[PDB]
Amino acid sequence: GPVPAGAAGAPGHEPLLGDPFGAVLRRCLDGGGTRDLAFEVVERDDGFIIAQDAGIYFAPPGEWPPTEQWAVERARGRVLDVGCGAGRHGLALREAGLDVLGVDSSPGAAEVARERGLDVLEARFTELPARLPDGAGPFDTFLLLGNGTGLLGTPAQARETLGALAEVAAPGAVILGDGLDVPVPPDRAAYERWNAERGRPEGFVRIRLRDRLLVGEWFDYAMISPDDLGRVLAGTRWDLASVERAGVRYLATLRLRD
Amino acid sequence: GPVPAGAAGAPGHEPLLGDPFGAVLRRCLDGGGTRDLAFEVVERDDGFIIAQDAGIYFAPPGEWPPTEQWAVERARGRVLDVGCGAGRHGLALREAGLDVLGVDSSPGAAEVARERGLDVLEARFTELPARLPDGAGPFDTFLLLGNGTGLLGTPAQARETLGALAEVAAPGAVILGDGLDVPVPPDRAAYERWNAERGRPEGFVRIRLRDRLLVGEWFDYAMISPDDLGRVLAGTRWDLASVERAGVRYLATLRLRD
Ligand SMILES: Nc1ncnc2c1ncn2[C@@H]1O[C@H](CSCC[C@H](N)C(=O)O)[C@@H](O)[C@H]1O
Ligand SMILES: Nc1ncnc2c1ncn2[C@@H]1O[C@H](CSCC[C@H](N)C(=O)O)[C@@H](O)[C@H]1O
Repeated sequence: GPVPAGAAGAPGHEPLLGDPFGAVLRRCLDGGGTRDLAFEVVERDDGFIIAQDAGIYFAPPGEWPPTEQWAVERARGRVLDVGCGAGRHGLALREAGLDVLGVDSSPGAAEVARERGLDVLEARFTELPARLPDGAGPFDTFLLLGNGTGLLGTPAQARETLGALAEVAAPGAVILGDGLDVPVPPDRAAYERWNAERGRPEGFVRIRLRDRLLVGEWFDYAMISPDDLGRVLAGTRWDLASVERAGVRYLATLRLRD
Repeated sequence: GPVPAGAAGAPGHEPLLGDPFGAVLRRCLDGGGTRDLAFEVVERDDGFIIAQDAGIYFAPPGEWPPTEQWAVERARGRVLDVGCGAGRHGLALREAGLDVLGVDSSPGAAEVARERGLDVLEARFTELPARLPDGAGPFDTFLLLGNGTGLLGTPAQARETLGALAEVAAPGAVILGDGLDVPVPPDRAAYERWNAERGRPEGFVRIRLRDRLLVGEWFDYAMISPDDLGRVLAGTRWDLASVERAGVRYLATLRLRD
């Protein structure tokens, strides 16, 4: 049989909860915001490890997938960049002269985006109505980009997030949310059996970031199909208005119900 | 106070001991052996996480630090590439027409180097005398490159490794071993206190690789100064013949004693 590895860490010498994504983005920006400077490390709750280059968070508009390019060029009115990261999307809108605000729960991400020139509210999405300063919003356009629909989480979390966005939305507001329409890879079969034992929806993973001795919170993450997204929206304040594909990716337009 | 994060994994859904480095190198080679394809993730025994791009293991000679370039161009006779990885150094020697053998304990690394065209013995360094096939060696030149001296480990491990290399060495053989002469960064103070409590030498870390659900063995790793290396060699079959610096890096030439 296969031998489990056993965890790192001991009392006084172990990873601590904090803001590893902010640290990665800060290191990336400090080197010029290009590739081969800093790396995001994601750990799943079974310990599955995968990394990627953090330069993606600083990529200019011409390098974005078409679904993100479409969303940014259509943005109008008061824009909220939901989960802005290093601000690549909202920064493009600010350069174009629009009224843009980012929101992100990572203090370090917020600091990086602000340094690049984007106003950022530090808040969890579900804290938006409580944290939004008077005079900001209501918003005409919400950006949920960078597999943004995957950040919606489980149906319960998605409904609370969408409810929070509607609370700060202007009449007729839209969410421009992109996603991936891909089947679950076959090697995920064992992880999916674990999901079923725990009552968790098919296709979700529970993941966290790690960097140096810092660890982020567990959060739920998925690739949500356009049909899955339609089901999530039933009963919410939001109508699925259209779905636009670019190969594997899609851009969904959600409209606020009157 | 700061809150410890708590480990990932549960019975039946947790990381397993295996060959994560081989998996990373295989993914890198399968994409063309360039950057932005696959990433090495290193975890220290306190849980400290750092990643880097695995493309470095496929870099051509013109991209190597000068200390590695010097070593490879001086290699003569029967060469052993000690800890060959994806084989970048031995491959250059094989292309130049030399008799070269790699040795690596990662089966996947060995497979990658072999596919690129380098003969590789799968063995731990300390297993070289037992595993070396008759007719291979004795070796005139040993390459210990890519902060190779850092792989020597603690003094006890270093002495056993050097003893194993001498066992398969030709008369007058040399080890060409590179290293880093840098002070310990100040943020390592807490980790160094942990070393002292455990009787472990100043400047060492205990680290392992992680990739997907695989975890490598714990191994000891250090940046060994030229003076540290001289102390390690006292009593061994090896004399420190010369030290050549290129900025922060050095190339040490060790000569087999008669
Ligand atoms: N529940 C939540 N509330 C607020 N921010 C969140 C969040 N979940 C994730 N985030 C933030 O959303 C970002 C996701 S990374 C994507 C960033 C950006 N949309 C881009 O495409 O470049 C991270 O910066 C993370 O801190
Ligand atoms: N004790 C040991 N015995 C055999 N191989 C070892 C070893 N410790 C580390 N290695 C191998 O040595 C390699 C270190 S990475 C460096 C590879 C190569 N020298 C280069 O510079 O590109 C890894 O492939 C690892 O599997």
